[PDB]
Amino acid sequence: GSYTITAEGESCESARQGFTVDEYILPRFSVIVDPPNTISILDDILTLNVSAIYTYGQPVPGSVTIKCCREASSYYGRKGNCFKGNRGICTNITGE
Amino acid sequence: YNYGGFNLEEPEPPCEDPNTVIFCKGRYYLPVSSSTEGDTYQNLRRVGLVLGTSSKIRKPVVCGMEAKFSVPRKSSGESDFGSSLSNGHVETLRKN
Amino acid sequence: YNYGGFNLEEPEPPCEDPNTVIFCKGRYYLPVSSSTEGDTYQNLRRVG
Amino acid sequence: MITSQLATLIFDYDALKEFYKRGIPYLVKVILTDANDNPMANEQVEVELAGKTIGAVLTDKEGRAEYAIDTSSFVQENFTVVVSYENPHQCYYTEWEGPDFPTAQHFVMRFYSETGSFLDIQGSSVELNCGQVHNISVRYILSLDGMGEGATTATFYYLAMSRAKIVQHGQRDVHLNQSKSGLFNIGLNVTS
Amino acid sequence: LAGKTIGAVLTDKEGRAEYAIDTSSFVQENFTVVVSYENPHQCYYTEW
Amino acid sequence: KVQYALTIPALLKSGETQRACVNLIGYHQPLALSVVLEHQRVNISIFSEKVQPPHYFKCNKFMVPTVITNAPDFVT
Ligand SMILES: *[C@@H]1O[C@H](CO)[C@@H](O)[C@H](O)[C@H]1NC(C)=O
Ligand SMILES: *[C@@H]1O[C@H](CO)[C@@H](O)[C@H](O)[C@H]1NC(C)=O
Ligand SMILES: *[C@@H]1O[C@H](CO)[C@@H](O)[C@H](O)[C@H]1NC(C)=O
Ligand SMILES: *[C@@H]1O[C@H](CO)[C@@H](O)[C@H](O)[C@H]1NC(C)=O
Ligand SMILES: *[C@@H]1O[C@H](CO)[C@@H](O)[C@H](O)[C@H]1NC(C)=O
Ligand SMILES: *[C@@H]1O[C@H](CO)[C@@H](O)[C@H](O)[C@H]1NC(C)=O
Repeated sequence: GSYTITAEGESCESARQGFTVDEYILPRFSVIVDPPNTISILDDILTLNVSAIYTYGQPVPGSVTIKCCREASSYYGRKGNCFKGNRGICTNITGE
Repeated sequence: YNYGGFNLEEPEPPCEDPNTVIFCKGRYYLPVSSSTEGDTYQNLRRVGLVLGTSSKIRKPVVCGMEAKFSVPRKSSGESDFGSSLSNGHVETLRKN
Repeated sequence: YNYGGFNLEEPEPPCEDPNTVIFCKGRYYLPVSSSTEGDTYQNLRRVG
Repeated sequence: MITSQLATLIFDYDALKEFYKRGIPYLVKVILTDANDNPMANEQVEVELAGKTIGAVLTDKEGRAEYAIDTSSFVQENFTVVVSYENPHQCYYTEWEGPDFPTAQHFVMRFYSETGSFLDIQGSSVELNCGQVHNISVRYILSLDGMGEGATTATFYYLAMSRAKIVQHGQRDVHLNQSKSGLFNIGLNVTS
Repeated sequence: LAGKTIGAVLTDKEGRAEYAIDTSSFVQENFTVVVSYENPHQCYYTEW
Repeated sequence: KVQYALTIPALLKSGETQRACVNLIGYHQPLALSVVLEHQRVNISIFSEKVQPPHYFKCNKFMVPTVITNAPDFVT
């Protein structure tokens, strides 16, 4: 939780301070990815640079698969705009 | 100048009349002044100094074109102070 | 100047605009002029 | 995020003082960056003063384009400057029915001084180190019938307010070698 | 009739739907009637 | 003609040393200058100097008496 320190003195009024103490949980995996966070329309290649590490700094052999897609416009349908776009063209790649 | 409900402000200068025709070199001129301008009295009263100089520093204001505009307060400062200082971004405790 | 239906009058001078704020020494001034004044042009054009 | 406005132009609100002073040039400084916050190479930006393009200024290889509007004989009040990035080869696929090219407008006010004289300080956008005297710059216009004809010497008084204590005050005198304009540097002694 | 749906009438197998607005005690002057095809199952992908 | 300039900040901080700058100019004869912070009862002595040639741009330290509640005061 977040413990709070309070201090009363002859001159000060409240010396408040905060904690952020957390449960000491160590998930055995940690994946590091840095997305570009912004992509322009006239681009053809989206590069992902992914790594993954154990708790104690060890490489992790395994399969890394990425699936990226979206929707098209979702106008609303029926008395709005019945048939619209696609299910979103979803692509998929996998690597080792 | 407003510190603890104390104005400390000297009274406004007398208001001139908007119909006294005055001659310059050419045509016949009436006086006027806009509500919002900038002068030495407003490059002070923002840093917070007090002047007592006799020399003219304050803008002259004509009747019918006073400050009005109720309380023209914009963002006024571009402050970067705050609290919370955290998004979700859970970087869980991952080291001994 | 009107003699036998002939004006002989030079055309009126261009009209300035009533909103051009001009500075003198102190305050801020707009230009204006009365309809009826007296100048050299009406001190002549009466003698002829 | 899939973005559409490839090019963006902004007014860095550190310089670009909001009050303009007659006879002192008004600086316009514009930041030009694209997509994920990167500087641009040589690009032209149009500085429209009221409704007329007058500037046509190129950048300085880091998106720091600086233009000097001449302010002498400006007796307006509002004087809304606008900068646009006009080039019929960009790709600006707008979405929210806005203008069709990057644009930004600043709305300034006019500084008053009855005899006619203006003092401006060219501010600093970087922090100043301790123990190093610094030379913040001041521009000045000092018109006729002001301080008094025949005297080619003017003294500016200098004041620094740290927290609420007036500290490091000074006096700087200048010789009016040229007619009426110039710039003089304060030996500001920044100390802890 | 003016702002209230009163009829809700069905067609007659060839698109000739006929309704009879009752006019007794109308002392209005303009009385703009409007008809709409409301069924939240059809497709109206309008353009303009 | 004599032109003068007082400079002290609008909010003095009780119990800490401050400064006050005065900028007398224009006079020719030697002059007598006094700067006083008129407290409730007591007078302060920021400047009590004889003024000697013109261009008297001088600025001194002065110590504000401690006060427990923010109060308006006058400077003469
Ligand atoms: C990606 O995942 C989808 C899941 O439905 C699958 O159908 C598709 O075949 C995968 N991609 C490849 C290249 O196999
Ligand atoms: C200045 O005056 C004009 C007068 O038409 C007005 O449209 C404008 O909003 C005012 N303010 C600015 C910042 O231009
Ligand atoms: C600031 O620039 C002036 C220009 O002449 C120079 O005299 C002064 O030494 C400079 N101050 C520095 C570099 O700290
Ligand atoms: C700045 O002031 C300090 C304190 O009086 C002094 O020691 C230092 O020499 C000054 N700076 C310069 C460049 O003289
Ligand atoms: C002390 O202050 C009083 C006002 O309280 C005023 O007469 C003058 O400034 C000073 N007088 C003496 C005698 O010090
Ligand atoms: C104040 O100014 C006077 C002027 O005579 C001077 O003698 C004195 O050293 C200055 N400082 C203090 C703390 O009085």
